[PDB]
Amino acid sequence: KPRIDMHSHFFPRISEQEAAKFDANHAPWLQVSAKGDTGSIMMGKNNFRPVYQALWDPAFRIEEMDAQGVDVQVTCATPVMFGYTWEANKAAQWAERMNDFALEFAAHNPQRIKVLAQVPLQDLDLACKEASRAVAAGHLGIQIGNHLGDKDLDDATLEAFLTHCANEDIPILVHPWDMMGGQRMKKWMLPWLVAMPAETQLAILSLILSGAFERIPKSLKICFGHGGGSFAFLLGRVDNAWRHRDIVREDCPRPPSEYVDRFFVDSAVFNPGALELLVSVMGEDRVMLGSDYPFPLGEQKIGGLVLSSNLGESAKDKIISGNASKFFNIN
Amino acid sequence: PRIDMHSHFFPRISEQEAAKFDANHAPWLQVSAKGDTGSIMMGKNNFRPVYQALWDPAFRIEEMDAQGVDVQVTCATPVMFGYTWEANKAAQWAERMNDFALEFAAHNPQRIKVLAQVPLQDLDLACKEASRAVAAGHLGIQIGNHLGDKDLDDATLEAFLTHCANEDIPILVHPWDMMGGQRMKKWMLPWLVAMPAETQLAILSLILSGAFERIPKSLKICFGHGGGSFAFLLGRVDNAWRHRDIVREDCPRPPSEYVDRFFVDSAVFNPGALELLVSVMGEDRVMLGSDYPFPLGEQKIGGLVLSSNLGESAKDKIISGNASKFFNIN
Ligand SMILES: [Mg+2]
Ligand SMILES: [Zn+2]
Ligand SMILES: [Zn+2]
Repeated sequence: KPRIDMHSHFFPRISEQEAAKFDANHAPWLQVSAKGDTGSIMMGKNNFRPVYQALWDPAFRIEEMDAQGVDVQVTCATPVMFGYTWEANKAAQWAERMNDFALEFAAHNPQRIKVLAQVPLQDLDLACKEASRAVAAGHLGIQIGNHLGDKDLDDATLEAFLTHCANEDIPILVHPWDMMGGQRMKKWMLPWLVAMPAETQLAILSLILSGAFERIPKSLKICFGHGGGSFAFLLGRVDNAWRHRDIVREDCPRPPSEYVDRFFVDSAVFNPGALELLVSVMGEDRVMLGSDYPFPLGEQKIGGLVLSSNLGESAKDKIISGNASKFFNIN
Repeated sequence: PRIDMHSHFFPRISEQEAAKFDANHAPWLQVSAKGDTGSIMMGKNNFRPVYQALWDPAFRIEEMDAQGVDVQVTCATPVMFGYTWEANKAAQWAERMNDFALEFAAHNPQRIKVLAQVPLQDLDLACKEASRAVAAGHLGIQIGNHLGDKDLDDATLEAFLTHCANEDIPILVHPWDMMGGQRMKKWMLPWLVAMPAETQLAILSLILSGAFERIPKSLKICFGHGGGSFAFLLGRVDNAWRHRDIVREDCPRPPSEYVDRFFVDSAVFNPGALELLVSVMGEDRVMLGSDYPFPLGEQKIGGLVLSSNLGESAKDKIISGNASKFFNIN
């Protein structure tokens, strides 16, 4: 009965010089302060994001896990590490390096720290090879971004990657990233508050409405980050549109709500009513506790929203433990 | 009583009538030899397959009688906005459309109420048309949060909302659909994803910019389709405000405290969604709207609210009471 957090991130000890070998403007690296408790993710000479010790230091992290009552945490790259816009070979070299960094991090305590891998998703052949390599080496699955520029999950290359993972029993977590919106959505974290949930909804609907679930093997274990975005709340609208418009129906033979048995979401939705609605839509077997640890807005009491919800005790148990045990094959 | 405050009409134009505005930018109705179908036209190409309830108020009252709908507030189909055109030519278009709206309502003004469109690309002309249309019988204004290509949040929009608040002019907001850029090409994805996100963005932009601090409390503003995803995603917005400096810069209160400054319609297509919407907004701030007579408008008007587990007073407020106060309907 381990308490499992399946949505969290790490960042490796990459120096500026190391990152420069790949891309001096675009490869992220880690700057750590003198006292060593805080740092920043850097991109070239630019500060990308201020971070703290739990992000890079697994010993420090275990202490916080202890204080949170988290037994096992599944962790994966900070999305800035993805490098989906890079030349494909360079991106594959980068992924292998990051994925090796991830295993080194988990090596501190592999019973309590699990890792998922990144892949050079812009090149289907290399992405499949890295997925298989990383898993064989000890990763429990892969984390990918939810789109590749104007390519959403219905794109043939992304469907093909998902099918490879299905065929090799490799679980996937889909994380929103590279948020839509252009220029008008800059201030007050609007990309995070508006664009991110729409990104995740768009990913899920792209799979459903394109008929991708009719082609991708049922074996696929796939989870959408941050509660599935706005998906669960806007599902009624989707069903209504499918019922009454032929162009919504053309590639999708069953009502869209029926395909919730083909994917999972994490529980990171911040509000009790929102979580209750999410569970009623997805089912108790399909929502996994995930916190977004250690980022500033990743719920400071891990599992606290779930435990303080109205959900049944067995639902709470599945969400906190059972579902992720099965999803990631954590014994 | 039963008031449906979200519905659309289209006037009976002609090609030549609209052609003197624009040949391939100005919309018009084409009803062929078999006058029970019709379609909205732009140039000579079909913009949208249309129904005989969109034009023809006699046809509307019968359908309104067939559903338990006593009073319906109706307004421009988004196609007729004309925000892309020259500000003076769009001002002339708005008037004709707003006149068409009144002659539509004139069929039974006690049962058909209308809201007006404005040349929002020009602040002065929009404020002037809002006042003119309201004095002529319109009960308020429907705006899009766009200019057929707009940067979303500006002093322009705020200034227009202030003019309307001061003159007791209620506002209904319809969202832009272009957030997805070159994505969302299929399966009505802009309607299913970009639009609810846009509505959320419109609301949050007012909140996070400190608009509701400068806008008189007298403003009656309503957002379409439940406020999009706003109510569901508010928990994350509150959490972000609570823990991040930049989110608090121009907004002194938690964003969820500003729910009493706007209304939403009830068009969320799902029991659980409605229950959450009413929990967030309050029973006084949700109004029944159907999006009639569009194919994606709700089937049994009021059905979702009428079959809910909400209280009797709450149900009465949503179906009739709130709209009566918002629009000043007897
Ligand atoms: Mg494409
Ligand atoms: Zn995350
Ligand atoms: Zn509408």
